[PDB]
Amino acid sequence: GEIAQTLKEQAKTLKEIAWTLKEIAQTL
Amino acid sequence: GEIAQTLKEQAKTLKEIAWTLKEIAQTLK
Amino acid sequence: GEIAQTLKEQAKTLKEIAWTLKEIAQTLK
Amino acid sequence: EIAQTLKEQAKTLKEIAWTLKEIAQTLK
Amino acid sequence: GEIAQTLKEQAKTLKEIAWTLKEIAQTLK
Repeated sequence: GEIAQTLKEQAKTLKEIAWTLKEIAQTL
Repeated sequence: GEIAQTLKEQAKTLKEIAWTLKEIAQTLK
Repeated sequence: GEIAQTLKEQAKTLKEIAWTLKEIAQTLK
Repeated sequence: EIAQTLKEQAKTLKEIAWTLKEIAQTLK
Repeated sequence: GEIAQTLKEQAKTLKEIAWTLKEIAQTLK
């Protein structure tokens, strides 16, 4: 349902954010 | 309702955060 | 109540994070 | 529980916000 | 259950995000 799906989308986006930040940290 | 809408707002803000971070990463690659 | 308020606080903090990141991105563009 | 997970999330988000402010400050 | 677990996963990811940001801040201070 809508709530479950929103939470899953949030989790997915958070993983992307975490990965991009790791890439940024790596270069510094 | 209020809970559903808060969660949707959170999801939207997270997408913006993800996009801005991609822009930042792009310039540093 | 407590759950609703926590979620609202989370949403607010996410917006702050998004704004600060936009500031960071702006200087690097 | 759920309440506790949400509280932990809120706390972590505050730390994230603070660290980002520190980062932004040095670049300002 | 599924909701509880999603929230726990989110919390874990947020901890990773917090740590990486601390590393970034450390190099810039």
